[PDB]
Amino acid sequence: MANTPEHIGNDLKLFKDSSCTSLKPDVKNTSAFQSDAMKELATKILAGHYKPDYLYAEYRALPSPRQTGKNLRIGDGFSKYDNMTGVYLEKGRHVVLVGKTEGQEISLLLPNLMRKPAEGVQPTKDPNGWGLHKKQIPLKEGINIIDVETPANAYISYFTEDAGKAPKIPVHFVTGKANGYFDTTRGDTNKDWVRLLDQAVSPIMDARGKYIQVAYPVEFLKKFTKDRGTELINAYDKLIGIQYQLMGLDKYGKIPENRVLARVNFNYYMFRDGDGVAYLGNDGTMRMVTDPENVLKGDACWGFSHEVGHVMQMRPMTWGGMTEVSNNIFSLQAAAKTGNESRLKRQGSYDKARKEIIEGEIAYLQSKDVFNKLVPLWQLHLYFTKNGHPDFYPDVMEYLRNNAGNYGGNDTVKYQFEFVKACCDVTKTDLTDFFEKWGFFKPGKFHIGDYAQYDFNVTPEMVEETKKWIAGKGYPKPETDITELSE
Ligand SMILES: [Cl-]
Ligand SMILES: [Zn+2]
Repeated sequence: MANTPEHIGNDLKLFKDSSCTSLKPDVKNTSAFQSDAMKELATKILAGHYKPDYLYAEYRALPSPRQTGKNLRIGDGFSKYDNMTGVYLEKGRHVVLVGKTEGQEISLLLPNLMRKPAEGVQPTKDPNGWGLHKKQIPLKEGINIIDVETPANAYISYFTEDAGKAPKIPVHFVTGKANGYFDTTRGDTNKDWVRLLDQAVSPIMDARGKYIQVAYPVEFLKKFTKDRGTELINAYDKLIGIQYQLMGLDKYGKIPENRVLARVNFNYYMFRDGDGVAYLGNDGTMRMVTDPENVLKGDACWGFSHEVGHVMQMRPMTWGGMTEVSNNIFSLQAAAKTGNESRLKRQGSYDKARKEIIEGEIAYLQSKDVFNKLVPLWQLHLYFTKNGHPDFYPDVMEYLRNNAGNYGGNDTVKYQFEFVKACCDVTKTDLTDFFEKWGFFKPGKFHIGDYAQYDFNVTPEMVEETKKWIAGKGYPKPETDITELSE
């Protein structure tokens, strides 16, 4: 009764369709079955209480994270594990039945979320590194025999260009175990959450909200979240939603379908890579990020907002020198929306930046402090928020999505002037003086040290053409000196 493609293939003929969730009406017993896997399934069905949940599901294609990023001019650090199954695969040989693919590329992901450094290895210096290791198995239409060496939650990788059009692909983990998952968009409640954790067969529970996906250990979810899984997911959704709102993605119907992943790791306190945000699986860190109130406080809120803001910061607001500047517009907004302190206020940044840049008569580009560069960007928001344009950044980011050019490396300085034009046009305000005082219009050749090093050439013509363009609009000047705004 071995689970060979020939034994399994013969058995497939006994079920009503390729889902194998029901038997042909003349199949009364299991005497004709050739495979252990399909016989065991048919025995469940014949006994009248088969639960296909999770084990069998149909998977919808998502836009690739890189397409999503390109469309919005932002990063592609969205979840590769978005199509969670709620299926856990024990060590052994598994049978996975895939429906019609129409040649679509589709694979199975088995990440090692519980990977730890070897005994006596310093976690930060792990020779295996800090990345999320996984087995990736290409799937074909039909019978897939998959050898699992270490037990794993399963995730489907199914991404295309034109996701609304691609087929739904059925996948049946015949030999799997239903770990389940928590999904607030499905209507799951705290009752569901407690039951999920109590009956979990994996050390990892998968959960998602509107925008967040989390992959955290059951032990920490029970210890700290306990009861409040809905609140936890809502809190991460609030943090991400704050960025989408500031981006104007809600206003203009452009919230991406892709989730952002926050995961456990066993190497380091907190970091972000291409897979998303990672948090150390110890009591200290897990208390901060698996408790729904703690995740919205101070350092936890800032750290998450700061990192996600690297995915969400758009290229036209993130020219050279701006990598650690434009993402913190999100951090400041998230602090304002969660009742936390202003870090610009706490650092005395308005004063530090006015002294460094305005009094120092340097170019904005030459500023040596990423909080000082953040100051005018935040003053604009605080000003326009009070003076009749509450959708300031939402409209500016939409305008730049639609109108900004396409620049890389040393050419990215052109975005500085495009950003200035966008702010004027959106608000119908002549902001020449504000930007002049903050040194946006200083000509020269500037060498700027970000992660990359930039050589910007701001010519007198570039400055004059921007100023001419603004003057030509005939907008009113603000009544007050916006550079004087402080908290
Ligand atoms: Cl920071
Ligand atoms: Zn950063």
